[PDB]
This record gives sequence, C-alpha cells and structure tokens, in this order.
Amino acid sequence: RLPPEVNRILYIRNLPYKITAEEMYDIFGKYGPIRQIRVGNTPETRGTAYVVYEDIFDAKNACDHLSGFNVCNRYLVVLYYNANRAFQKMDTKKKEEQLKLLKEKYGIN
Amino acid sequence: AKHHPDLIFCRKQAGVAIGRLCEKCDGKCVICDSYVRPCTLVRICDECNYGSYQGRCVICGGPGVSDAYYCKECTIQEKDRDGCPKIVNLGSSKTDLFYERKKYG
Amino acid sequence: MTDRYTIHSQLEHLQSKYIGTGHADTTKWEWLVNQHRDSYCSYMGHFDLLNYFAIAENESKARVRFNLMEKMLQPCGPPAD
Amino acid sequence: YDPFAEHRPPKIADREDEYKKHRRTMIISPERLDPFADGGKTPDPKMNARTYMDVMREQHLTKEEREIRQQLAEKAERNRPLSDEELDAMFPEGYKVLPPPAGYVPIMTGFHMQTEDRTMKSVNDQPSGNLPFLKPDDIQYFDKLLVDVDESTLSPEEQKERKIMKLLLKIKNGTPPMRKAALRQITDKAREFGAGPLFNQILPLLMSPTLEDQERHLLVKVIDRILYKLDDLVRPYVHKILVVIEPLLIDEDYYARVEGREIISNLAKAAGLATMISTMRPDIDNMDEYVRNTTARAFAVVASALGIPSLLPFLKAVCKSKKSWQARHTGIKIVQQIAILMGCAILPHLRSLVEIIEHGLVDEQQKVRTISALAIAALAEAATPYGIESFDSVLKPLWKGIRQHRGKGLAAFLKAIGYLIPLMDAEYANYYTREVMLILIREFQSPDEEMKKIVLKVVKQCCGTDGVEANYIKTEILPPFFKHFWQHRMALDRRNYRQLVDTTVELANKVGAAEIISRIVDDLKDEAEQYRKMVMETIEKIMGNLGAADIDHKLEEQLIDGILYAFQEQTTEDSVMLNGFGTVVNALGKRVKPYLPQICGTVLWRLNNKSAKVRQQAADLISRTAVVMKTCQEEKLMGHLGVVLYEYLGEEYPEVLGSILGALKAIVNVIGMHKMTPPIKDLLPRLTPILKNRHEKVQENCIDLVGRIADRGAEYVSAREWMRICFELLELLKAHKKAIRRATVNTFGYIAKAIGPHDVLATLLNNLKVQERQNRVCTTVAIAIVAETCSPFTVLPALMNEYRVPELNVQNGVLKSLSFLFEYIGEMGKDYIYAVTPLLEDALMDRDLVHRQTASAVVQHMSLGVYGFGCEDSLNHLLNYVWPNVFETSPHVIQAVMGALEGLRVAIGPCRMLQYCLQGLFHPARKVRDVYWKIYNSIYIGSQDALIAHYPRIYNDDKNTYIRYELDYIL
Amino acid sequence: MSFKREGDDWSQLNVLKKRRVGDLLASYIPEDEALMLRDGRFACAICPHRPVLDTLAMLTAHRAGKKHLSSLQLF
Amino acid sequence: CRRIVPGQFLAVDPKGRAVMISAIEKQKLVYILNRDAAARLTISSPLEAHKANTLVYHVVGVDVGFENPMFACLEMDYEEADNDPTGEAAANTQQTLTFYELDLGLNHVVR
Amino acid sequence: NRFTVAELKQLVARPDVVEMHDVTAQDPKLLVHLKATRNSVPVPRHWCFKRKYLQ
RNA sequence: CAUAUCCUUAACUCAUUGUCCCUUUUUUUU
Ligand SMILES: [Zn+2]
Ligand SMILES: [Zn+2]
Ligand SMILES: [Zn+2]
Ligand SMILES: [Zn+2]
Repeated sequence: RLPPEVNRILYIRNLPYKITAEEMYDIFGKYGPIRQIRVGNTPETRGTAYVVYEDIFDAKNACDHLSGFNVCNRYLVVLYYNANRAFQKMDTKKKEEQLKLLKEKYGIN
Repeated sequence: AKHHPDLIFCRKQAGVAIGRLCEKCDGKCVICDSYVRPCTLVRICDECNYGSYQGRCVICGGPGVSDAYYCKECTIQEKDRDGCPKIVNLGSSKTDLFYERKKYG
Repeated sequence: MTDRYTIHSQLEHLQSKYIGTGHADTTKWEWLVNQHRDSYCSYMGHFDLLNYFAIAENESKARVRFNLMEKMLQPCGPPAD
Repeated sequence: YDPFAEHRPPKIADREDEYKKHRRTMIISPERLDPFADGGKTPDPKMNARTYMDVMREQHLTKEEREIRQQLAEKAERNRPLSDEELDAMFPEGYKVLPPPAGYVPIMTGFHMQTEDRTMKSVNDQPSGNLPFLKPDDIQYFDKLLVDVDESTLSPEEQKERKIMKLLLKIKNGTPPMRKAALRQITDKAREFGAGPLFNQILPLLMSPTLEDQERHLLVKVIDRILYKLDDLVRPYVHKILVVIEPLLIDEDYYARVEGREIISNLAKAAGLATMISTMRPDIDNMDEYVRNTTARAFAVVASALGIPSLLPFLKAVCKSKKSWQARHTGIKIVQQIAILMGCAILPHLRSLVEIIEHGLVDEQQKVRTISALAIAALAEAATPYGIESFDSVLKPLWKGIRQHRGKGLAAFLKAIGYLIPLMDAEYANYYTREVMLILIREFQSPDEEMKKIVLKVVKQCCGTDGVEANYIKTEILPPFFKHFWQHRMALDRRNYRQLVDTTVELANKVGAAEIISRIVDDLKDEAEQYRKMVMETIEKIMGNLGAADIDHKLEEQLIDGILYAFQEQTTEDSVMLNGFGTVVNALGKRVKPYLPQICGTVLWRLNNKSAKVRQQAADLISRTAVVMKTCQEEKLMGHLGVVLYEYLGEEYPEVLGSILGALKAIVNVIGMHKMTPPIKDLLPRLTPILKNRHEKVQENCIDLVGRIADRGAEYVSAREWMRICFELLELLKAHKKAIRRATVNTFGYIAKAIGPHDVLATLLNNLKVQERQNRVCTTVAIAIVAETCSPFTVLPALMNEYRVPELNVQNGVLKSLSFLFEYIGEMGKDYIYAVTPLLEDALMDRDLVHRQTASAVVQHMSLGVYGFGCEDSLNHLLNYVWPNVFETSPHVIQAVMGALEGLRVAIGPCRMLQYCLQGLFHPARKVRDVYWKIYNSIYIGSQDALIAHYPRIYNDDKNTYIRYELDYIL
Repeated sequence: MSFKREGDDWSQLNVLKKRRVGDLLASYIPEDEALMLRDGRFACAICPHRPVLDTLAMLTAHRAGKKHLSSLQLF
Repeated sequence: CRRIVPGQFLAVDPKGRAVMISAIEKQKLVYILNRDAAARLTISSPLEAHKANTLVYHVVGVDVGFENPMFACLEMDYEEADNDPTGEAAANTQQTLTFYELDLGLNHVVR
Repeated sequence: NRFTVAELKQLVARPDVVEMHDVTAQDPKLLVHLKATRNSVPVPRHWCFKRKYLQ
C-alpha cells in the first residue's frame, strides 16, 4: 500500500541556518529512529538537509506529516530524495572478505 | 527531402523493385521534391521492399498509391543514379509532431 | 572545431565512396595520382584515344592496354612522405 | 484525490507494469575508464576508474551475495541495513554528517494577536531571472538555481555546471523560443562543456519518477544532438547511456521505440565495435532478465549499424559458452533479434548464423531449446525463399522434436517447421506438409493461446504448397477450422483478427469463394460489431481476389442483405463497411441491378435522420456506388440523386457537408457536366459561399468541384463571377492542408484561361504585400502557373514591373515566381533568358542575402532549361555574379548557390567550372580552401570523365613525374 | 456585400496597419535623419556607419538608443 | 568512361545463368538471368562484389558444369603500394587470380 | 622553414602573381603555378575583408 | 561576452495503431 518512489532518505528545504544538532534530531526523531543526518556546509547547499530513517514507514510518515511544519518562523519543505546515482566504487576486496567471513561462518557453499 | 537536412537516403544498389508514393506524396519528385515534369521511374533496393514493406511510400513510408518518378532536372543532372532513394530515418520533425499532438490530444 | 570535424567525417565518407574527391588537405601528390589513374582508365575506355596511342608508339593495342594497366600502380612515383 | 487528474498529461510511470519498474531500480554507476584514451596508454594507477575486470568482479560478487542471502533465507532491499562507509556512496560531497546527541535515544490554542514578520515575503520558490516555472518535484535537480550567487566568486567548473543547469531547465520547461535557443546553444557549446558535465546532469533527469513522455523525448533529443558533437568523447559514457535508453527499445509507444533504435545506432557508430563489445559483455549474463532482454535487443541494433561480420565472432563465442545457460539463451536471442531487425540483410551470413544456433536445439535446458526454435523461425522468415540448403542441418532435430515432444515445446518447433516449408522444393514440401497437416488437425482442439496463434499461420503456410488437395481441405481442414477459430474472442485481439482474415483468404484460393463465403455470410447479421467487421473484411478480400463468378443467386441475396444490414448498424466510424460495400458491389457488376431500388431507398432515407454520423455515412455510400450505377446503366436514378443531394447543401455540420460534396463530386465525374442535374449553372453559384467554410473537409471537396468546373465548364458563369470567386480563392491559401493549397493554385490557371491573365495577375500581384510566408509562396506558385498556361509574354511585363515596388517581400516574391516559372517552362525558356538576365544581375548585386539566394535558384532552374541551345553567354555572364557568393555562410543561401553551380555545370560545361575553382584549391586559408574543395567534388562526381581533357599541366618535380606524356604525343 | 459590408480581409488590414504605423512614426522624423533604401528599409543618416533597420518602428526604437544619442550630439 | 563505374569488363556464365559486369577497379555486379513460363528473358536485381583499392585486368567466367557460377579475375591491390615512401611495396606487390562464386542458394556473391 | 616572397617570385615562371600570403601556403609552388595558368579566374577579393560582402 | 525583441528563409509539417510479450519452479486433466 505504498508507491515505489518512497525512500528512507528525506531532503529538507528552508532550514534556518546554524540550527543545533539537538533540535534537528528532536524534530525528526519523533517519527522513528534515525540512521543518519547530513547538513549542507558549502554555501550553495547551506541551509538544507538529508535525513535517513532506519525505517521506511517512519520516513513515509515523516514526509506525510512533516511537510509545511513551522520551524524558526518558516515552513519546512520535505521531499523524498531520489538516490539515483552512486558516487564511489564498491570496494570489491572488502565485500569479498565480508562474504568469505559470512560463508565461513554458516558453512554455506 | 530537400527541406530536411537530417534525413538520409538508403543509397544501396537499386534493383527491380519499383518505388511508390502515398496519396500525400503523389506527383512529386523523390530527390528535389518538385511537382512538374516527370522523367524516369524510381527503383528501390531489395531490402527496402522486404516483406511487409513491399509497396509503401518511398518519401514518407505510408501505403503507396502510385509510382514514383524522378523529374527531368534530376535526370539531366543524373541524380537518378545515386542509389536507392528510400528515406531511412524519420528525423526530428516527424518525431516532434507526434509528441506535440500526443501532449495536447 | 566541431564543424571542422563534421566536415572531415563527411569528406572521408565521400572519398571512400567516389575515389578521388579531395578535401582541404589534399596534397599535390594525391590529387595528381588521382588524375593520372582516371586518365589511364579513360584511355582504356575510349577506342580512338587508344588507337592514337597505339599508332604513335608503334605498338599493338593489347600491349598498349597492358602497359597502361602496369602504370596504374605507381603512376607518379613513390609517395612523397 | 485530485480533481485535476483529467487535465494533466500522464506519466510514463503510470502505464508501466511490474516488469518495467526494473528500470527505476538501476542507478548511475561511478566513473568508468576508457581504454582507448590517449592511444591506449599505460593506465595510471590510483585513478579509481573502473575497468572491465572491476566491473566483472562486482557483478560476480553480487551474484554470489544474493546466492548467500537466498541460502541464509531458508535456514531461518530498501529495508536492508546500510553500512556507514557505503552510505557515503549515496550522497554528494557537499555535506558533513552530524554526530547523534546523547539525549537522543532511538526507539486547543486560544486567541492570540500576531506580530508582523517580513520573512515569509523573503523566501522564494522560483529561480530569479528569465527562467521557467520550477515544478515542485524538480527541486532536487535544479536546487542550485534557487540560491543566488555572484559568478566571479565560484570556480570555472561550478560556473560551467550552473550554465548547463540553466540550459536544461529552459529545454525541459521553456516556451518554444527558449527551448529553441537553449537547444542550439547546448549543441554548439557541447565540446567546450565536455562530455562529462553534460551527462552527469542529463542522466539524472531521465531517471526521474515523474517524467512525461514529451519531456523524455526532449531530453533524448538533447542526447542525440550532442552525440554528433562529441563523437569520440562519449566512450566512458557508453554504458550509462544504454541503461537510460535501452528501456525505450521495449516501450509500448512506436516512436519511442524508433528513436531508441536511432540513438543506439548512433551511439554504436560513435563509439565503435570494441567499446560496444566490452561494455555489453557483462550484461549478457546478468542476473535480471530485464537487463538481458534489453541488451539482446540492443545488440541487434549495434549489428545493424556496424554490420554482422564485425560481431559474428563475438556472438559465436557467446552462444557456445557452457558455464551459463543464461548467456547461451541471450546469444540465441540476439540472433533472433538480428533476423527480425535486419530482414534481407542476414542472408549473406545465414550459414554462419544457423551454425551458431544448431547446438541449441538439443540443449538440456528447455528455455534454450525454445529460443533456438524461435531463432530458426526468424531466420527462415527473413530468408524467403533462399537458404533451404543452409537449413538442411536442422531439419532432423526439428522433425524429431515435432514427432517426440508434446506440450510447450511443440508451439515453437511447429512454428519453425512452418516457416521452413516455403523455403523447400516441391518434392520435400509435399512430404512435410502431410504429416504436419496431421499434427495441426489434432491441434485445432487445443485451448492454448500460443498454439492457436501458431496453427493459423501454419495452416496458411501449408495451404500455399500444391501438395495439399482441394478435396482434402474442404473435407478435413475446413469444418474444425470454422468451428474453432471463427469465434467472438478471436476477433477482439488485433493480431488474431489479422491472422484469421489472412488465413481464410488463403483457404479460399484453394477451395473456392462460394465454399468459404457461404459459411460466414450469415454473420454479417451478427450483433457484435467487431465480429461483423471481421467477417466483412474476409468477404471483401475474397471477392477482391477471386471475383463473383462462383456466387450463385441464392447466396447473393444473403450477401446483399448482409452488407446492407452491416452498413445500417455501424458505430465505430471507420472505412471497413464502406470499402467492403464498394468491393462487393463492384465485383457483382451488372448482377446488382435489381437491388439498386432497395439501396437508393435506404440511402435516401438515412440522409435525414437525427444522427450526424448516419447522414455522413449515407453520403459516403453514394460516393462509393456512383460507378456501379453507370455500369448498370441507371443514370436516371443517379441523376435524381444529384438533384436530391443539391438540397442537402445547406448543412450546418461540416462533416456531413463534406460528404455531401464528395458524393456530388462522384456524380459529376460519372455523368458529366453537361448532363448534370441540377445544371452547372445552378450548382456553381450555390457553391461559391460554401468556399467561406473554414473546415478542411468542406474546403477540400469544394475546391476540387470548383476547380473542375473552371476548366471543363467555364461558360456556365459570367466573367464577373469568376473574378469574385477568384478573389475568394486567396483565402483558401491560408489552409493548413497542403492539398487544398495546390488545388487552389491550379484553379487560378483555369480561371485565367477564361477571364484572361491580366485580371487574374493583378490580383495575384497585389497579394504579395502580405506578411505571412505561406500566402506569399503560394501566390508565387500561382503566378507561375498562369504564366505557363497563358504563355510568358503575357504575364512577364507586369511581373517584371512589380520588381520596382519598394517593398522587400514583393521583390523576393517576383524573384521566387520567376524561379518556379523557369522550372515549369523548361526548354521553352530559351525565349526569355535575355529578357530576365538584367533583372537577375540586379538581384545578384543586391545587399540582401535573400535576394541573392532566390536569384541563385532562378539561375539553377534557368540553366537546366536552356541546356543544349547555345545560351551560354548569358549563363557565363551570370556565373560572374553568382560566383562571389561562395563565401557566404548561411545554409539556405549556401545550398542555393551550390544548386546554381550544379545547374551551370551541365549548361556551360565542366571546363568553365574547373577554371573557376583552380586558383583556390591550394590557397593558404582553410576558409577559401574547403569551400573551393567542396565545389570541386561536385564537379568531379557529376562529370568525372569529361575532366580528363581539362586538367592543367603540372610540371615534374625532382622525384615525381606529373606530366601526362601520352596526351603530349604527336602523330 | 455592397449595401452593408460583410467580413474583413485581415491580411490586407494588416498591410494597412503597417502603413498607418509608418505614417505616424515618420511624421516625427525629419527628412535628413532617415534615408529610405530601394527595398523599403531605412538607414539612420546621423550615425556615421549608417545602420539599416527594417521598419520605422525599429528606426524610432534605434533613435531612442544611447549609441544614436552620442552620435547625435556630434552632429 | 568512369574509373569505378562498371562497364569495362563483361563475362557471361557458360551455361547462361548469370552475367557479370565490372569496372577497372573496386566495383563488380552480377545479374542473374532466367526464363519465365512464356520463354521470355527475365533479369534480377544486381548482386554486388566490391573490393576497395583493387584493380582488375581481366574477368572471365569459368565453366563449372551446373554448379554455382564462378567468375575468375586478374586482380591487383594497390593499397600497400601507396603507403611505402621507399617504393618497395610497388615493386614486390603481385597480381592474384581470385575466383568469385555466385551462391545461387543464398543469392550472394562470395570471393 | 618557409620561402620569403623574393625566392618564391624568382622560382615562379611568372612572378607578377605572387602575393604576401602565398608563402603561408602548405604547397606554395603549386599555388603560384596555378595562379599563372591560363584562363583561370582568381579567388574573390573579399575573402580577407572583415566587412561582409556587399554590406 | 551574456540577454529579450523585431524582420526573414525552407511549395517545411498537422499526430499515430507499426509481434515491446520479454516476466512466476508454473506446465489444459485419463
Ligand atoms: Zn508518402
Ligand atoms: Zn527532381
Ligand atoms: Zn534501399
Ligand atoms: Zn542613428
């Protein structure tokens, strides 16, 4: 009962500058536990954020109710983030040793 | 056509197939696109009348209703000797028209 | 720049199709080798140019045609590079 | 719920099923390396660009990781946990994580008065400047345009990418002026931007979940415009383009499918075989069947572009590979797709292709056996009627499978054998047809959709050969065929409809028209519309091919009654009942004469019922059956009809009025103008206010009627009437349909034959002051039309006088109509070349470039007319004026000049044209040189043989000899 | 259509409009300032390089511009 | 009398099933000749055998019995010779005899 | 590496045709040979002008 | 350089139906 474009990651516009880390986590942590928060440093990106939820349904709910919230006298614009690209190589050696340790652990193959 | 720079002719070795023209294209020259003075009959290469395509329009590709000719001026300049004159790509103009009407309609 | 490169691809397309079209960077050697070879073919084709050459040299026509075919390989000497 | 849902254009994501959604899972990969870059140099270490072996390691590693999770599932996605260092792969570098605090642990209001705030006014949602509306779901693609920043502050890379971002916004959302300018500028500055910065912003836009198909179309238009630019700089981006374009090869929309093909073939020509082969190698054995499907589709396209011998070794290597059957399946699917795409082209390689596929018919994996049979069927269809000797190798496993297998293998094997039967000669064809006929009799029962689609086709293919007997067909094929296939559910699918009508026509060739038509005639009265439509088509084609000599008198009442019933009971508004009616009654010929009272009464009655569609169809039926009443010699009745349709002229529905006019057009043709009732005196002044009607169907059918009266019947109207009707025709030139415009131009010549060229010509010359170009171009053509039909000495003086009018469009207009005039009169134009030579040399000296391009068009057409007639002094004089325009750069003017020179080559000879080029072929500037070289090539192509006598003498240098010594021979 | 006029020819009306705009704007341009070319275009005779402009609307809009004003005061 | 347009050499199959016309260099065309049921001559579309940079001295049709028609040629390739500044490649390039077979089953001409 | 105008003018059979820029040619000997051949017409003079033709 | 606008050119066009069937351990029963 969800559309395919729903994501754990939220993109946030109209965020008042130099808001605290605590206030951020308190605002977004109501809907669920939070995997990670990234806040834009560079001045072109400054004032916007990405929030990753540990749960997909909480992120769904935070989009559904979070939008248009009033923080620091401004409306909050929330969207899903479309993770459409990858920025680094997937480091085959680490993934290889990780899979070797799992397969060694449970005698799979 | 002469009006579309991005269209491209087949130009393979023409054969015994006669090229045809749909009602919209009836009476015009395949190369220079004129309405007057028809001189020679158009022959198309084997691949271009393969199968279902046998008998479609040379210039656009619709159901063909009459034979295609070269005009006199294309004969004198020997433009009738360059190859199969079937147009092998739709081009930008045809595609744009489709998406525009489909957007509206 | 890109227009230079599109002109370049178009002209090498032509040159493959009709042997002996030039472009902006045809050297002297290339142009003259083309017109030598075209001349030889033309001589072979026309019957009376070939008669004239077979009379002016006292040769038979088969010898004349065979020598012209031998000259088609390097008609103007070796390539100038 | 939105109420606007009716109004918005739909998305691509809505029509997609579960299978298609897989293209939204794919993400853009990281940077890939180009091996050929810088002459294949030694790769620089620590570049972090993926090579081929990195890609294959990642692919193998994810296959293994899913095997692991599938194993660990049985013991005990977006939901899955996300590691801290891999997450960093999901975000751009601009942002820094926050540390979680410690206090975070994971797990009415009354009346108040307000304070003034300015802050809500300050925030903006749209970019500043002349930028289009930014939709809310595009924000994360164009967010950098929202914040405002001085250009000088940021780096050249960041200003370059901001520039690209603005251009892309104008291409997506702009008005057509913005869209045109931005498109042009991203094409011209493409190489300067570089292939990198374009694609890493174009490709995220095509991955978006909210595209409409016109926006997708505009984006892929951007991609194939820049693909001509950076022809060799797209190699690191080949695979990234494919996963964003390969979905278009299976798009349900035909033009999307074609433009996906054209951009993959251009991408193949830009990257070359080796890059394409290396890039697509991984996708052959991929774990998803979506990627494998579309890669197999795309290799077919790459083989069309580069040619089959190029990738035939690679393809053989991929079909033999015995580690994975997915790769074998995919290779055989590529061969099938090549045969579907290439058609006739595959024949020179047929024995190379079959030998790749032969080992698949006997494979242990059943999907592979099925695809090998389907690939054989594709190849045998493409090779018709050649290659029977190439397919001798697979006739044995195919046969063995048909006798042996039962079930789902049988459909594919039976299809393959049905296509191989027409390839083979009569002695073996008569063998194979009999046993496969016995299989098809058994399979008529089968309630399985693929088996029905197969056995209709195979019935047709075995019915072509002569080894079947007509008695055998009507005794044993025909009753179960009409019991199992002529059903209502067969008629609903279009492929089944079409196959069914083809096969029944082919049966009628062998058996006879009466035997087929008598089994289906009573279903012209069936009350399912689509069914009746199918039955109508079959009868139509049978009586079109075989005629009606076989149809006795008892069946023709069935037939006439059935087509009248079907005609009266239509709703779907298409031509099938109309074409069917015409074909049947023309086939019947004079036998239909007793039925004409019934038909006339029916049509006459339905011409006035309440439905516009019914009246329209009735007038269409008159236009089809007008000829039958001439052959049936019943001109009195058709004469009466003409009198009746004349009162229906006052119709207010334009569709009905156009059909009334079409019907009238047919009656005038069949009976003639001089016996026409109501007389042409009554009909033409009725028609002149019908000209005003702006509907295209009305205008089209009325102009033809008016123009035909204008020549064959001009004494039925006064000269003032032809003059005012002539004036009215100037509004017909604003029509959108081109046929209306060329019928209108013709009518001007016919009228000028009656009221004389001067009254007509003054009107046409006055019309050149109009601003819009479509009016003026057509007026120009009509001036030439009259000039040709009433000889050019009549309209010349006034047209040449109009060149002195101080208005630009009039002067371009006179030049344009001279261009058409010389094209039309041809050889007869040697009489007026001296007259118009000074006019053209005035135009070729002109400051306006257009004045020069139209004068060059006049020179081209005048040049070819006087070929062989000794007018070379005028033409050589005009060459002296045409030739300095070779350094123009505008393309329209540049191609008019080249056309003029190609016309002049055939009129004043190759020698003059070479004498013009000679000095600039080796000129120091590339500008003068390439223009000069592309004139030389045109002379060379057109007249390569004549130039042997005309080349100059080049002297020998030190080591090369350049004198042609043979010509120097003296006798 | 004689007794009471019917319809209107919008193409010829647009031709008339171009003439009336021309007459209006031309009456504010002195005869030395503008030179009318052979094809109906107009050149500015003040400015030393004689730019040529397609309509009188463009000539008036040119004469507003700053390049013309600077070139004007020298003459 | 162009250099690449065929017409210079003309060879017929000794049984009468095909005819082959070729230019001095890089352009050959085979026509398949047949008889219809009213004993009239019928012609097909041309099958082409093109080989770039290649001179033809003579072309004759080979008398294979009723097998696939063969045509023999006195070819020469000038491609290498135009890329040797020393002029050796002109000296030691050699004429070849090549046989073209018209594969009547697959409707194409193979060298 | 390239000729000056004086050596070029003496090396032509006919030195009246040589111009300032002919030495900049990639094959200057053939260029001045072709400029001095009979009945050939010279390159239009405005190829080097900055102002557009007839403007 | 970077932005609108005006004028003009090309007998420039007025939507389309053309196997996308590809997909699930999936297979019409004596
Ligand atoms: Zn057409
Ligand atoms: Zn033509
Ligand atoms: Zn073709
Ligand atoms: Zn001024």
